[PDB]
Amino acid sequence: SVTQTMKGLDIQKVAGTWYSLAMAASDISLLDAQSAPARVYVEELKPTPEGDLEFLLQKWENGECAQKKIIAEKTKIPAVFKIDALNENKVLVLDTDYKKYLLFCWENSAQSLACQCLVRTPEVDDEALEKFDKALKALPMHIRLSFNPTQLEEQCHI
Amino acid sequence: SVTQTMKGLDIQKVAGTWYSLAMAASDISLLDAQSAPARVYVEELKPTPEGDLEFLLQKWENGECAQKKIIAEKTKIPAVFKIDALNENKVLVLDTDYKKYLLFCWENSAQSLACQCLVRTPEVDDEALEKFDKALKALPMHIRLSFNPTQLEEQCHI
Repeated sequence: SVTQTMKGLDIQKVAGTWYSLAMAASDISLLDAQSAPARVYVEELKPTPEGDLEFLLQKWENGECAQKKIIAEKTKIPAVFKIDALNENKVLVLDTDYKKYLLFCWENSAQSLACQCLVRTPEVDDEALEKFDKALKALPMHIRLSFNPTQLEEQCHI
Repeated sequence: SVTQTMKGLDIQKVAGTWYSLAMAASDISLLDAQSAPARVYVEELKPTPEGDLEFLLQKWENGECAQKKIIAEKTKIPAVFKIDALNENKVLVLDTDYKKYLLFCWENSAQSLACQCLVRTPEVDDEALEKFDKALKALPMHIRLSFNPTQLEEQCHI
């Protein structure tokens, strides 16, 4: 279970452009295939005035790169959002400095977990990846992926 | 380029049973799919009297788990073997204690690299994984997988 949250998170300040630099998951099958369920690439975070968090995503499905929009609804805890879908899915914000990196996890209630290291630019931020790997020491992850700057500038990181 | 080799390697002492606990590679496509080219599971190392290193492997191909035998031929350096195939492929032994763990990499001469953490038993050896992650700090890896003890006891780690 993810216990790591961002104290004093200001959700309006995570708005805008992000790159999915690194991804990790509890199960190999969540990230292995181009089309695996957690292989989702962030384009934009769009907080609402009410304080919900909209994700603009890309996903490989039916041999191509589709736009997806997910709304994660606010809870009583600022760093935790709930995705209305068939299953009880939580989004947790682990850590961010707003200007360079943001760490988040998706988790279900069976237990499945997928986390990402987001960065503001198409660059390999070794300090952000250090914070990401420190966070995942606490988590039972079995696959980890990372992308180069060329991939980061392509649709679905091809 | 892998510069890390086992000083004073005794190849006859790596004989016998091994488990592919963890795998990492330079390119996501080498390890992502059940059938990806570097997704090969070690069963046995069989040194020859002449000092060549035979690998007994499992590989997922055509929706099933096949036996494969590879011979890596000795070179003038004890920790480096050459696989006779269409391409110039090297096997490097990075580190081993013979009794618990062995770290090795396959590399080509384009550059592609795939490494594994082998262990003698179907257990998660955190100290072996620490040595594996230390070795990979020197290498440009973009995917990392690890297996649980249940998977380690199944054909092709299903």
